[PDB]
Amino acid sequence: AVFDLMTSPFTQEEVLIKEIDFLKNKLLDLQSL
Amino acid sequence: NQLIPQAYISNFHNRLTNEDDGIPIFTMGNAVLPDLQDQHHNPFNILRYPKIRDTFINGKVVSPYRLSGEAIMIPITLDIEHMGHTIKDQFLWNYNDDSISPEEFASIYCKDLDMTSATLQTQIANIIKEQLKDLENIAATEIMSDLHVIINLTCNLQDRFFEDNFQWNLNDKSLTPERFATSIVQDLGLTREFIPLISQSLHETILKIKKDWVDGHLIQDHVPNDAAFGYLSGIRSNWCPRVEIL
Amino acid sequence: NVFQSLPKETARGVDDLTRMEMALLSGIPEEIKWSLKKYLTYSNKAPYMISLRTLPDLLPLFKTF
Amino acid sequence: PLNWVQGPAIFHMLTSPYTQDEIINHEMNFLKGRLLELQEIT
Repeated sequence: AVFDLMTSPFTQEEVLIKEIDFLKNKLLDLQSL
Repeated sequence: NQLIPQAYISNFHNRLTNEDDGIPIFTMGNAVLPDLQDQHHNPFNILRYPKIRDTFINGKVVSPYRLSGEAIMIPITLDIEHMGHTIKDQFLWNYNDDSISPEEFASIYCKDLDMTSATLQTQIANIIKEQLKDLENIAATEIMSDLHVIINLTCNLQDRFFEDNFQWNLNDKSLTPERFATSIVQDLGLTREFIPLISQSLHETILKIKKDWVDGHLIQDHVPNDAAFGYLSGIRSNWCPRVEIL
Repeated sequence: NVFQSLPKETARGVDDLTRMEMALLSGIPEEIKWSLKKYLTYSNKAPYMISLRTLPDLLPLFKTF
Repeated sequence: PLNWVQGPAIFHMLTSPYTQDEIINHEMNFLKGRLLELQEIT
């Protein structure tokens, strides 16, 4: 649970959207097993 | 705590327009600085110096600006009047180098002036693109045959006009004119601002003797004037430099 | 009065992505050790951040190892 | 183009074992602990 400050070509919500796309797959991967 | 940050002070445009610091850019104990005196590790002792709390009170906070086989040195003059105050300086330009655009330099230059007017950046670079294109093949000469000319040189810096006379051979490239500019300032005891200005006013003098060799092709290598001691045996030098306060 | 308008996003130095990038770029092997440990942590936890499509000049920095 | 954005929450656990089965229970609570705080932003 460590955050960071960094530069990105994406804004904050698209990183949160990319966090939505990454965590939901990991949620489906871990709950299935 | 109790620590000064490493950045966020750029009180330079106020010293550009301070009218006591001898800056020719803009017009409109007993030490001054403790660079030889300790302060016993209390930072309040640096506020006793008048040119330092001037930078703490009148200072600002900046954001940091973020960004070939033989160099062709072309001295570029920049003379632009801009709302009462002017812009007057001189700088060489590596014509063979194109790593920085003149518009990129002019946006760099008007940031330290704290102008950033975005039409100075056009007008500075348009003069630079003028003077590079006017001199693009006049500083790339190949002079041989021992021209050995005499050179009178003048340098203008805030009514402190420097003047010298010497015989220059623009056939051997052993002596850099910047190195020749440094040997005068080392021996005369002048400030560091005469290191660029003597060299920048000599490259323009060089490309003028280069000019008469390539434009009109006047050789005129006929007795560079001496005092009968060295090259031409008359009876068996010319002058010595000086900084004249007019 | 000039020490209150400090930008808060750059009052800590440089950011961590450049701090890892300059670490491999320097010859400091423990900073190379630290940044490679951070790069493998960020590879397992957030591959969208250090994707080669996002960062094109990341591929030769790993090829020299 | 610069965008000073906050980095993602990386699950860095204090005690560091080497077998995987002692990580998944804290990581599943991390996925519950991170996606539920991320769902309310939407």
